[PDB]
Amino acid sequence: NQCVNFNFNGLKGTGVLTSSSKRFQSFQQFGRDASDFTDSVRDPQTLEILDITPCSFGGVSVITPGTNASSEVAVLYQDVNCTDVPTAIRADQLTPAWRVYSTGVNVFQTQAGCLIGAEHVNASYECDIPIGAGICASYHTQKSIVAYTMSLGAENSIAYANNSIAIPTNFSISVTTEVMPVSMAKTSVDCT
Amino acid sequence: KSIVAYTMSLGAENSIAYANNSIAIPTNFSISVTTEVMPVSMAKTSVDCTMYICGDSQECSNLLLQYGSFCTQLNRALTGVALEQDKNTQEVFAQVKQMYKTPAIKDFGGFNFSQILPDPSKPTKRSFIEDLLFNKVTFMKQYGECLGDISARDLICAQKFNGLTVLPPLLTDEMIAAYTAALVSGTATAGWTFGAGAALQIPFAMQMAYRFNGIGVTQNVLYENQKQIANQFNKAISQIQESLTTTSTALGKLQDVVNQNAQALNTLVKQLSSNFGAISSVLNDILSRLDPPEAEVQIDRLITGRLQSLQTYVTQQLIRAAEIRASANLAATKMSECVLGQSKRVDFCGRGYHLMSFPQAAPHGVVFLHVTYVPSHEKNFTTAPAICHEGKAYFPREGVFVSNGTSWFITQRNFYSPQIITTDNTFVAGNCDVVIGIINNTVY
Amino acid sequence: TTTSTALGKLQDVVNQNAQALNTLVKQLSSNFGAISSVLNDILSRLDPPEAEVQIDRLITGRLQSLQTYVTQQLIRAAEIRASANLAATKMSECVLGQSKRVDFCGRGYHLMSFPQAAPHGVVFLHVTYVPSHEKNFTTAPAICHEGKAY
Amino acid sequence: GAGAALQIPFAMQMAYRFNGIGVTQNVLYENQKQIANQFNKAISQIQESL
Amino acid sequence: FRVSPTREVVRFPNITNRCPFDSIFNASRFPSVYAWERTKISDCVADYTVLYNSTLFSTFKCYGVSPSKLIDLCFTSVYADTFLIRFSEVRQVAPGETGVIADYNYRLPDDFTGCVIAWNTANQDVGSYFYRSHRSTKLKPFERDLSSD
Ligand SMILES: *[C@@H]1O[C@H](CO)[C@@H](O[C@@H]2O[C@H](CO)[C@@H](O)[C@H](O)[C@H]2NC(C)=O)[C@H](O)[C@H]1NC(C)=O
Ligand SMILES: *[C@@H]1O[C@H](CO)[C@@H](O[C@@H]2O[C@H](CO)[C@@H](O)[C@H](O)[C@H]2NC(C)=O)[C@H](O)[C@H]1NC(C)=O
Ligand SMILES: *[C@@H]1O[C@H](CO)[C@@H](O[C@@H]2O[C@H](CO)[C@@H](O)[C@H](O)[C@H]2NC(C)=O)[C@H](O)[C@H]1NC(C)=O
Ligand SMILES: *[C@@H]1O[C@H](CO)[C@@H](O[C@@H]2O[C@H](CO)[C@@H](O)[C@H](O)[C@H]2NC(C)=O)[C@H](O)[C@H]1NC(C)=O
Ligand SMILES: *[C@@H]1O[C@H](CO)[C@@H](O[C@@H]2O[C@H](CO)[C@@H](O)[C@H](O)[C@H]2NC(C)=O)[C@H](O)[C@H]1NC(C)=O
Ligand SMILES: *[C@@H]1O[C@H](CO)[C@@H](O[C@@H]2O[C@H](CO)[C@@H](O)[C@H](O)[C@H]2NC(C)=O)[C@H](O)[C@H]1NC(C)=O
Ligand SMILES: *[C@@H]1O[C@H](CO)[C@@H](O[C@@H]2O[C@H](CO)[C@@H](O)[C@H](O)[C@H]2NC(C)=O)[C@H](O)[C@H]1NC(C)=O
Ligand SMILES: *[C@@H]1O[C@H](CO)[C@@H](O)[C@H](O)[C@H]1NC(C)=O
Ligand SMILES: *[C@@H]1O[C@H](CO)[C@@H](O)[C@H](O)[C@H]1NC(C)=O
Ligand SMILES: *[C@@H]1O[C@H](CO)[C@@H](O)[C@H](O)[C@H]1NC(C)=O
Ligand SMILES: *[C@@H]1O[C@H](CO)[C@@H](O)[C@H](O)[C@H]1NC(C)=O
Ligand SMILES: *[C@@H]1O[C@H](CO)[C@@H](O)[C@H](O)[C@H]1NC(C)=O
Ligand SMILES: *[C@@H]1O[C@H](CO)[C@@H](O)[C@H](O)[C@H]1NC(C)=O
Ligand SMILES: *[C@@H]1O[C@H](CO)[C@@H](O)[C@H](O)[C@H]1NC(C)=O
Repeated sequence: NQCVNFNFNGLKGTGVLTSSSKRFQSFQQFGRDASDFTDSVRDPQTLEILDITPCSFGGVSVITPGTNASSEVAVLYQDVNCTDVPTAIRADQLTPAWRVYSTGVNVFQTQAGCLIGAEHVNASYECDIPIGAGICASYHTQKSIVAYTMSLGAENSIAYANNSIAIPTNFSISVTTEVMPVSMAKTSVDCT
Repeated sequence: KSIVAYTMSLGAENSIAYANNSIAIPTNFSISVTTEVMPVSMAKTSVDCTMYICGDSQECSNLLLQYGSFCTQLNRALTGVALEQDKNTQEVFAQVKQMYKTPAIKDFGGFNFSQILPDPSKPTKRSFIEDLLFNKVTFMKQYGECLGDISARDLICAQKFNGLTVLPPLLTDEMIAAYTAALVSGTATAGWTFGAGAALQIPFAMQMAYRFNGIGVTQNVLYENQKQIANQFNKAISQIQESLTTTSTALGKLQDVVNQNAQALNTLVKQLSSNFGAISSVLNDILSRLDPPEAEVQIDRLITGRLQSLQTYVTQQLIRAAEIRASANLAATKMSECVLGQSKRVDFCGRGYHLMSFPQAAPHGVVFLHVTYVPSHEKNFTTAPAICHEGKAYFPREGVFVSNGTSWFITQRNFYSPQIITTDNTFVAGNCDVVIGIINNTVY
Repeated sequence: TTTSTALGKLQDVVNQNAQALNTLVKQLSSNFGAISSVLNDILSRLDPPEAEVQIDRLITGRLQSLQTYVTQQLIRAAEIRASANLAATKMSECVLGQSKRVDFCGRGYHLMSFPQAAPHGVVFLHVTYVPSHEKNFTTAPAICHEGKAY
Repeated sequence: GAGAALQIPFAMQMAYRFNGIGVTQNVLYENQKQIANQFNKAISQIQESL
Repeated sequence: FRVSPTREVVRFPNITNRCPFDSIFNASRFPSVYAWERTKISDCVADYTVLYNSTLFSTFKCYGVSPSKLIDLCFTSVYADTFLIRFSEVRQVAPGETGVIADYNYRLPDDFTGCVIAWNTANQDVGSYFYRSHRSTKLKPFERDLSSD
């Protein structure tokens, strides 16, 4: 359960766990993977097979409102469940500053992963910082990170009848802009 | 059976009977509904450099520090692609910002809209056609499931044990279904007015009369044949949801996009089994048998070449994203022009004379249902360019002069309906002698 | 004058034209598997038969950086050309005439457009007709007077 | 292009095409000979330009 | 950037008896180069430190593996070849060489993995020894002629 460099006649530094009922022909120690990798090493004097897993697995993301506004952040751990974060990122071997982003009260579970550092808000707003799966975050009011759910638009209803029509009685003239790029810079390169 | 070779056939052979006083005018029509599948977005991928190259190796990680501009460059190149996929969906589906409520009654003057609108009884919030479309196209695996299953080594776990991952889209399928339902309800209860301002209601028979008037057919034809037109539309909405149950090749483009999103990450995983001129493709074998001054030389040969594989993957992803963006732009133009209005461009919204269109949500794409007008039964007639009565030529205002053999009438071009030639139907321009092919008749 | 974000696309084009030449300059300080990234340090301490195999390791890799820059430049020009084609079509159809295409020249019913010059781009001013104040009415599809429908 | 082919004597078709651009169809029937000569001349002097 | 290993785990088999080095390096006599002998080595614990205060090697060159890494390695198919040549012919015992030894008496394969050890043994071998001077063709790697007249 720790990041360890192992030496079963070969050097590699990973996390070692207990393997399941793996098939071994009583002749091999590691075997071979599809990407020419050696996985699930065998203890050389016993028959017990172990597990080789990278102890830095998956990607993490950091949500910030800008350094000139604040210095607090939120961490999104993709494709893991909440209350499995400290096992996934090996929180016992990290600094105490890193340990406060592995648990607590501001824990929210989305379809993009567990998000820690923002308390959930039941209101709906427009998207400020997109996170994924319909979840956006912002910096709202003393301020904090809100991590709400996005709103598609205003709700309306049309009164339909089989003898009814709406006809405008006035109008207005509107002028709007549209910006389109045309050309870019002309660069030249001398090889020598 | 055997393998045969032959010359391909271009098409059916046909010939048109041309005469200088002859015209063909249809006497009947039909309503046809056709599909069109356009891709919108692809999968968003992210790559970790050190995890792919020399994950869990401090020696190569220290050696992978002269480089790093390349890795941040390719990371920002891949990040630019992933931001465009959400913009494509936003530009295609989020055209209007008024979530119109689904009407309680799905019948509008005999036209049945039940199959393209959500029903409150079913638990899912999408139409029957969308439910059929979502099953024609075939990841989010977690740690613990990957470790718990090594007896079956799937490709997704091998990708995630390197630095390759797939990010979820911003908009879920429920939001896309809500957007399509709002668009369908708006185009069913207000027609075309909500695309250029506030929605104005119309009883959908007068709207269909206006749409018939838009293609050159007078509006009394629809009011005379409303029951037959509604029956044809209901029959054409049917026998296309049963074509999505038996036939399993209509969604080929989205399946091709999905299959090309895969098997490029798989080749990136399998490209790690290459020496690139080194003694081994495994870093542990090099590090366990060579001293560091000699091991650095062999590690650099793997680094230069794993970087090459990553660069090749990024370049191909950019090239694919360009054509995905082009398809998304075409889909957005089609949604703005075929759904929010009536188009006069030939073969832009289906084949025939365009009446209206409906969008349906598909995985990584959109499906349009184009409703068109097709003339069916033509007949031979004798025509004349002009009629002169008292030394003055008369020309039709809208339509052509036809003769059934004895008398002369004036009818519209796209539907046979003869009327009496009066002075309201014609206008006077000149004399008899300046028109080639003029005939003698009387104007009431 | 107050809003400073309406021209973000041209500024993005300018910022992407930059910072790609800057990364090409900063990539010169890379060893590419050699003893040094400076050619003078290699040439001042090694004999030519040895130093050739170290100069080659820099040449292969500086060529790689140049090839990568050329490829990204071609890919960016591919979409700049499409944007320019759309701008030319909009100039031909929204300025020199009146278009019936929905939402091609602004939102609403198009009246006319005016072009304005911008750095590395063009700005269109679309004039449109917007109906504002609707009212309820009772309608009928047709009226018949003496047994004949109107 | 939108169904089965329907024949037309190509003078009424040209009159319809003239009506499509905002010119009344009697102009075509008044100047048919001049228009046909102009079209034949324009079909000429473009093959010799090739 | 947040996690790093801190301690090392090593697991090795149960072999415990030392490997016979004085039986090979300090044998009573050595064969001629044209009649070289091969000996198998198995179930050993190979530590080269025990020869430090008794031997002196003029040549120690290893191929496919680096020295000072043999302490932490486990081998499977260990074989030993012993013969006796002149002092100037040691340079011919290498992959891809030429000479009277490299093609007519003893030839190494191109993909050779192992080490070559030599040391001078004057005042120990006094007898007459033989070698192949010429042949109709060249020997294949790890092959022996073993014939006369
Ligand atoms: C349509 O709206 C315009 C304003 O947009 C109305 O014009 C105003 O008319 C009032 C008197 O009714 C004047 O006091 C205002 O000065 C006018 N405003 C402007 C900007 O000219 C116009 O009357 C409305 N039309 C109808 C038919 O209601
Ligand atoms: C209109 O009349 C033309 C002839 O004036 C018809 O064309 C003929 O069709 C028959 C079908 O059996 C062929 O055998 C002839 O060879 C055709 N004649 C020519 C000159 O091509 C045409 O079918 C008629 N159209 C309709 C709709 O009845
Ligand atoms: C166009 O053709 C259709 C199909 O043949 C005609 O509809 C038929 O009308 C008859 C009476 O004339 C009914 O008995 C049939 O049941 C109808 N068929 C169907 C499938 O509904 C239609 O009348 C024709 N239209 C015109 C204007 O002539
Ligand atoms: C629109 O079509 C649907 C689908 O055919 C009709 O719904 C069916 O109606 C029949 C007759 O009442 C029922 O037996 C089926 O169970 C219904 N199916 C579903 C899926 O709801 C619907 O009635 C039609 N709408 C009309 C005629 O207004
Ligand atoms: C036309 O009439 C409809 C139906 O009465 C109006 O819609 C109503 O609007 C009021 C506004 O306070 C709502 O409280 C009702 O619930 C609506 N009724 C329905 C059935 O939706 C509509 O506002 C009228 N339009 C105009 C322009 O006056
Ligand atoms: C080289 O070192 C070895 C290891 O210490 C010596 O071998 C030991 O010698 C002592 C006497 O000095 C004996 O009592 C031990 O039994 C020997 N041990 C073993 C394991 O053999 C050896 O004598 C040294 N050789 C020289 C020439 O000094
Ligand atoms: C192995 O033995 C064969 C004979 O069994 C040798 O072949 C002889 O090669 C010489 C080369 O000059 C020829 O003169 C002989 O005629 C060959 N003999 C036969 C019977 O063909 C062969 O050279 C030997 N050595 C190797 C390395 O293959
Ligand atoms: C994560 O939690 C869900 C329920 O929310 C469960 O179905 C799933 O198996 C869990 N995944 C694990 C433990 O890897
Ligand atoms: C917020 O929504 C959740 C989920 O429906 C609900 O349990 C909770 O009571 C809500 N809180 C407030 C303050 O409305
Ligand atoms: C043509 O139509 C008129 C008016 O209905 C009719 O009297 C006449 O018999 C028709 N002629 C033929 C040949 O059908
Ligand atoms: C049509 O062609 C016939 C010969 O086929 C000719 O007699 C007649 O004058 C022509 N009519 C017109 C209007 O060109
Ligand atoms: C039409 O009527 C005029 C005037 O009576 C006559 O000169 C001419 O010949 C007639 N044309 C035909 C085709 O009958
Ligand atoms: C031999 O292997 C066994 C395996 O159970 C182990 O317990 C024991 O310690 C080993 N003996 C030695 C001397 O290493
Ligand atoms: C090795 O052999 C020599 C003679 O070559 C002999 O004197 C000596 O005792 C042997 N043993 C050792 C341990 O040196």
